[PDB]
Amino acid sequence: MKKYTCTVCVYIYNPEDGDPDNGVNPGTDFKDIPDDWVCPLCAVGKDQFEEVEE
Ligand SMILES: [Fe+3]
Repeated sequence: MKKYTCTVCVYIYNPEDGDPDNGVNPGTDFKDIPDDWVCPLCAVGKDQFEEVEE
């Protein structure tokens, strides 16, 4: 699983942490996050994220 970075703020989604306060368990792939999830810092949608290539 890849990290996905917000394109408009510094937030980085890390699958290992998930986003449990917003319902996303640890170990959740970015593609499986619910469609209405948003960036916890700037509130934009998943369509504004990019894969962090390795
Ligand atoms: Fe953001």
